[PDB]
Amino acid sequence: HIDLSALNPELVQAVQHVVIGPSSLIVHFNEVIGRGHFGCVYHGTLLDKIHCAVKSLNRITDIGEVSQFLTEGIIMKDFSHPNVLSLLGICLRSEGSPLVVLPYMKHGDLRNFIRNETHNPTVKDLIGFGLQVAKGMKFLASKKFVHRDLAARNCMLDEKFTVKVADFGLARDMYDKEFLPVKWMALESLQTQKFTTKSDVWSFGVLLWELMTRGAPPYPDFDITVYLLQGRRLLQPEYCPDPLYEVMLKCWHPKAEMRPSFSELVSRISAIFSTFIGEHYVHVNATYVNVK
Ligand SMILES: Cn1cc(-c2ccc3ncc(Cc4ccc5ncccc5c4)n3n2)cn1
Ligand SMILES: [Cl-]
Repeated sequence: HIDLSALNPELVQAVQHVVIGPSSLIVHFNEVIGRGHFGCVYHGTLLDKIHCAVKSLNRITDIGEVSQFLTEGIIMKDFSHPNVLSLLGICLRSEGSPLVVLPYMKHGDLRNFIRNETHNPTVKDLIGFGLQVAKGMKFLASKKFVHRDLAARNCMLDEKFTVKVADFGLARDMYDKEFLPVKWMALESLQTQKFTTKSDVWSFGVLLWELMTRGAPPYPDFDITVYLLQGRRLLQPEYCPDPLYEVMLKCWHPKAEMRPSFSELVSRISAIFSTFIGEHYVHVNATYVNVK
């Protein structure tokens, strides 16, 4: 129960491009499509008929938090890019938690998509997914935004097989109940708890490994820092081309400043991608099946 009459009119006029009126939105509360600690995600219907994903944000319980929440909406909507999950808007209710309106992702998270045995990806498709992720991250890094939780489970896939870097802003949550994401963290971040775009480049190398293994868990077989400092990295996936594994190794350079930028990753990966024609099918590794 948020006292909405208290909201500042001048601020209301400023948040207008992010505000979705309650009469324009239908939330199917009986249809759970996502679950996180900060709220459930439901099938939604937005008018002027558009399919959407609606998150009920449990953190916002008072009018004093609404102004800041609406500003997080402005910042998040300005992160508009073909390869980044784009906020459609926010729905402020007089009864119940505020609603975060996101585009519906037909194929869900990228990790479950690649893991699904009814899908037949080629080396080109998987590299294409990595390239799209690199493109969304190039945009985010250009805005000085540090993801800190880049992984295949945190990227989404739409009806056109377009990858959207997600899990940020108002949509930030732990959507994988099995889970901090140490196996995706750079050596310096595990040690100093500090994150940068260079540490997102390390996570991206791990995401490339997830793509090539079709969603295998990284490091299957517990202190990751000590494991890495023995002089170890993830093995080359069976279907991973040599130049892409060389790119992975560059992403995991011990010196953060020596890691490629996301601009260099888009460039290098676009070249590798271009050499493929979609004739090499990527299969699941027998030693990775059911490992969780
Ligand atoms: C295993 N797993 C991962 C997620 C995930 C990851 C990142 C992210 N950023 C915003 C959202 C919420 C969302 C957005 C669109 C959806 N479309 C269709 C279906 C669910 C949707 C959920 N997520 N969800 C959910 N389950
Ligand atoms: Cl191919």
